[PDB]
Amino acid sequence: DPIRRGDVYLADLSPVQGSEQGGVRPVVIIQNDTGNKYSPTVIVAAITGRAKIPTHVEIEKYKLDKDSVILLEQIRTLDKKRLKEKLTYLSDDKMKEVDNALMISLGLN
Amino acid sequence: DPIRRGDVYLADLSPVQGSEQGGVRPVVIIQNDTGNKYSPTVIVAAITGRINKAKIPTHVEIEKKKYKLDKDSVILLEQIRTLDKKRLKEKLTYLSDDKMKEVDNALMISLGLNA
Repeated sequence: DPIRRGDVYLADLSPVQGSEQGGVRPVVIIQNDTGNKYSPTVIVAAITGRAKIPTHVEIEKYKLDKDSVILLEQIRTLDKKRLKEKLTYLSDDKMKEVDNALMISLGLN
Repeated sequence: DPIRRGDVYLADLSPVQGSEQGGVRPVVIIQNDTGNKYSPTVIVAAITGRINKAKIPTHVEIEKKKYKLDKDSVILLEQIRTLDKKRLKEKLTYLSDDKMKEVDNALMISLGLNA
């Protein structure tokens, strides 16, 4: 498996345009778990290889090829078919950080 | 002129896959205005023609009369994405403060946030 918020998957994000984050990489699920259970789509934030940016969350400890960063300014809705290997899932504390970054990114406060 | 949260732009979402919303269509800007000013990208939510009355927590309806829209429409806060600004075409309108509050609420729900 069931897809859950906080899970990290591999996903082919290509193709992309301009300054969009592309290439088959890791992403973290940020959609609520009702949508994750039933809907054909999920919402994710891009993760990339590694400053102090309010919309960025660092992740060391997570089965990752390198020290990475979650980009909360880089988010999108993907068909579940795009999801490949499940890698890990983030701690409750790290998800609190993601939640904070996401609020700032989307001007939610 | 500047791109502002709550603005509605016509935008090119193609190409996409499966149930991802594609096509050239209205989107609403949901990124904060610091990003909208300085960043090469914006984050938006897709808007589609209202195909049926339905009470969906992640959906927010828009009045065709109230705004400059071809049809009665609905904002899909489960269909969002980060777009290079070059994908934005014409600025169509912008949403009221009250309508934007509904959007923020639908967005909190969609993204499993609560406050």
